[PDB]
Amino acid sequence: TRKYQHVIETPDPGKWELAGYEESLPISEKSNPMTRELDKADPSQLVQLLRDCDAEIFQEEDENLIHYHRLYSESVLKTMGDVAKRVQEVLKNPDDSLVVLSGCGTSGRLALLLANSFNGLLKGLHKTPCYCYIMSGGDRSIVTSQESSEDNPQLGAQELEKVCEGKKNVLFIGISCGLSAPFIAGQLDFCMRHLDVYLPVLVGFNPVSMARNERIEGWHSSFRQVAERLQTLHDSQKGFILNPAVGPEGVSGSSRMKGGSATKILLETLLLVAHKAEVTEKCLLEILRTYERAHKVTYSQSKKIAALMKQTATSLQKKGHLYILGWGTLGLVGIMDAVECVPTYQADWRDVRGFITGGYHSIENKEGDLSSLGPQFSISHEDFVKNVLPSVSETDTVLLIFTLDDDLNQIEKLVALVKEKTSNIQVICHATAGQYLPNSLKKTIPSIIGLTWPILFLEYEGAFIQKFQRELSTKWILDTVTSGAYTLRGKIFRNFMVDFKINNSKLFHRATSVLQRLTGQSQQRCTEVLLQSIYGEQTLSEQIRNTTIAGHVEAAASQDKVLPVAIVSLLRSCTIQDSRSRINSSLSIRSAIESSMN
Amino acid sequence: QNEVDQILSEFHLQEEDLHVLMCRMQAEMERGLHLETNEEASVKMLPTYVRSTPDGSEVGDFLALDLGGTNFRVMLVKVGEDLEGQWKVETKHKMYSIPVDAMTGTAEMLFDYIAECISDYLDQQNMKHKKLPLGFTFSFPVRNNVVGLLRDAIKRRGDFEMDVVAMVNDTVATMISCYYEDHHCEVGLIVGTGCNACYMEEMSNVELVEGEEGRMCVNTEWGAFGDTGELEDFRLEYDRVVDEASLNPGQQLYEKMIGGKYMGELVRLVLIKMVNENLLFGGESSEKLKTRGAFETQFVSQIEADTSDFKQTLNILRTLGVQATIGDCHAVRLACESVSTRAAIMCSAGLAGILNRMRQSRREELLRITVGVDGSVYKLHPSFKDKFHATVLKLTSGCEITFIQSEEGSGRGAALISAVAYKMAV
Ligand SMILES: O=C(CO)[C@@H](O)[C@H](O)[C@H](O)COP(=O)(O)O
Ligand code: NA
Repeated sequence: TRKYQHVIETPDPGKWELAGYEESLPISEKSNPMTRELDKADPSQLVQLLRDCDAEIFQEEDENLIHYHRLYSESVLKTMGDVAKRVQEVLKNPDDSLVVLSGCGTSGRLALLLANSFNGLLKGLHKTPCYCYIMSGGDRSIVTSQESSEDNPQLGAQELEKVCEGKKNVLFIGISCGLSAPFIAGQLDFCMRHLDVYLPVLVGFNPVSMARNERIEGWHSSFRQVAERLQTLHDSQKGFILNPAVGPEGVSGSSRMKGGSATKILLETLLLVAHKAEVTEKCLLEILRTYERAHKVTYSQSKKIAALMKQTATSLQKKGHLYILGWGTLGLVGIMDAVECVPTYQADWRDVRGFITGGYHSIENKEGDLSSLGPQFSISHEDFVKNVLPSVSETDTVLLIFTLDDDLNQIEKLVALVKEKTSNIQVICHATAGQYLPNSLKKTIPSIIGLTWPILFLEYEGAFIQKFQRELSTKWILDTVTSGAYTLRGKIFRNFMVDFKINNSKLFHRATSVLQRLTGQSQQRCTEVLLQSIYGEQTLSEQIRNTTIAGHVEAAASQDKVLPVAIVSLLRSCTIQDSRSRINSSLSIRSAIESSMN
Repeated sequence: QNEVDQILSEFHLQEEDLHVLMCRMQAEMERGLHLETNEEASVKMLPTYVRSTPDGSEVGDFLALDLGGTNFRVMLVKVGEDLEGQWKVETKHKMYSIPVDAMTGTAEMLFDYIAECISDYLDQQNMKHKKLPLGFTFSFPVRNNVVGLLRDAIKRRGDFEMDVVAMVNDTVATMISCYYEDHHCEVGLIVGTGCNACYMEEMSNVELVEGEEGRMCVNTEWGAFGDTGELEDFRLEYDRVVDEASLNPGQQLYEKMIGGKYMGELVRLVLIKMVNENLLFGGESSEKLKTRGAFETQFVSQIEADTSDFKQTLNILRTLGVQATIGDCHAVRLACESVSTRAAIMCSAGLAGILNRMRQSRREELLRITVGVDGSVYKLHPSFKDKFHATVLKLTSGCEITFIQSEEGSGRGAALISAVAYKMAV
């Protein structure tokens, strides 16, 4: 915190900044050394750990040590300024120009969030929309996790072409935490083959030399090769790579946390500067400081966050559910944390659900209403009252996220309905200094996570920075609450996931990586025992031994305890069937590994 | 004789007691300024739009709004330097005609048109997002509220933003008004029916405003001082009876001791106390005097300004339905004297705590600062002002304080600000 002026104390570096620390894995896949024993931490300790991981986002680099480029680096800040100047040219010509944000999973949902946010920013100035979003799914992935739709470079390039039809100037921002998603890779490739109208921008948090160098099946290049192509265009100002190192996740792989948070911080700050200059280093630091302010305010309520975590944990224990009701854009942020509970922690979609005021009309998704697609797609407050409410019990936990500028009346009446069914009501309330919570809600609510935001004298843009602060704050809380609850449930071995359904190529390679670090055997043998567990057969044939990874995923998608079985079978020498029976006889998946560990 | 001296001695406070009072005030100020504990603090220390920031804003910058019949006047006040670099204030305005539909229509469409006129003139002067201090003056035809309705109107549009603290109060308006004439004025104070204070705090000290450079007027709302129990060893039994009998049991404790609202009520309770002890009126009072609110605050002011023959004193007590003796009138005056004196010294301690804070925060061994003042009990009440002035000067050692009253005959709030600003411009 010596170079620039900061308003939050970040942890000192930083074993992950050394090249010798887990060199096999890229930064985004490495294990965070601060959380080496996260599996055995009480609620308040979990809050502290994750609050420190999120603090690593705002760390600045030491130039003399020659390590990774951080958020506060000359090159990173300069890149943000260059892309911002490109965004301006798009905004100068709203007729034929278009800014496109694209990503997979969380990155995709964030792309939607920021697209609508800056569309509403332009709408406030009576301007025409210039932002579009593209996500793997597509819009069906706003409510459900479709991890399998990530490995298709062709379908990515096509959808990008379909959107920018008729546009003369396109600024594309592909998001991969990450640098692994073939979907984004294909889009960047398509952009570089049409540089007359497309300007490619890659957003990630791994060095270009750490991207996946494995040939994308059914395609010509790897991610690293496509990235290195963009890097040559980068030096010539033809394209741009925005990849500041942010550090490993609290639980490794979960890019929905630091990766998601940094992506939101990075792009919003970048785009805000564009609309403001409609570019100095002074500008960026003013905006980034507000995000640091957002971090401090959020974790000043660590006591309250810890309570909400344990409350959700007790609910999950009693076979209960967490229902997140959000007002405005905070409702969408509520959904983003609910949708990632299914793939990350192997949870039923009924376990954690999110709702928004009001419905898809507020989400502003391009495919309109999706409520007809099934029960889980009913995601408004009206849908919650109609369907969900008359079935919740005492073991359920209902969370409410709103501001002090929302309809405090309809919120007050809603508490009365929920109290009729359950006592576990938690409230995340935002407020601008200095408006105060009425005694009505204050005496009706048990414990409330209240957040007060300082006045912003930042011209027209101040109001949106306020919204971004509230959105990011809510995310961090929901990130910590959901992840912390399932941590208390025993879904984490140390600081990485062991049991997860291999739904894409990245998860397959991750499963291989987990095998490599628990055992001492090579990648050759790790891929073997993994395949042995997927197909069940002890001796792999030839029709499956020459089958592509995409085929293995389609076969492992319907298998449970895939990786845990493969781990035990390699850890102690035994048949896959013996490894499978040893797990069923153990009290937990974690215990089956620890017993086989020695 | 000594019995009435023992009853009225509960209001007495020594110089040492005034010291803890002002130090406990300073603690509540610091607690309210911090973002962490602002929620539970009794003194909110609310930030305003009145600021001297490097973004161009200066103290005295104001947007005055005045509705009258079907006419709406927006006034832009901007202060700064000229070519010579000397102090200068400018004034601009524009008239508007309220539609007949908007006048008869609900309050929503009224403020919708109001916000429309504001947006239109701010764009014309290119200061739509400068966040200027706001003030309203109403005068409709004869056949949280105002700021809330205007906020909702701006929200319905959505082309700019306003905060709940945008509108200044009468206390802040006093500071600005006196600042226009004496630029050393950085403290506003009103001691009328209610009591409030505002002062220029360093931006770095205000955690409720994301800024580190410049100064900003902080609306203390210090009337709620003691709401968290830090004033319980200063409040007498009469104060507690007054509190519980009010419309807000437990709120605005400090204001109920130094404010003029319950000044007459405190004197009345003391009078009844003496009557029950056979020290006044023969031991019996009229049914009127035993009713809450019968002893008006203006009575207290008049008795304290009456001759030795008790002409006005006897006249008032006659109306209350009691034939008082000369000894009775003497006892009543001492009771009025006792209550008003406590109000003066405690209000002095509060202001001294602010002044001492500014002195300590500005690293000056001699703080040259003017205090703008207003209010019925400061202006009209005789002995109050002198006792007030003497007590601050006694407690503000290290400061050279100048006091100036608001310009009489111009009104309050925006009307006061607009009038003084126009006078300095011409
Ligand atoms: O949220 C998660 C994992 O918690 C995934 O849905 C990511 O959104 C996806 O992996 C994005 O891919 P990358 O950004 O890592 O390339
Ligand atoms: Na400040």
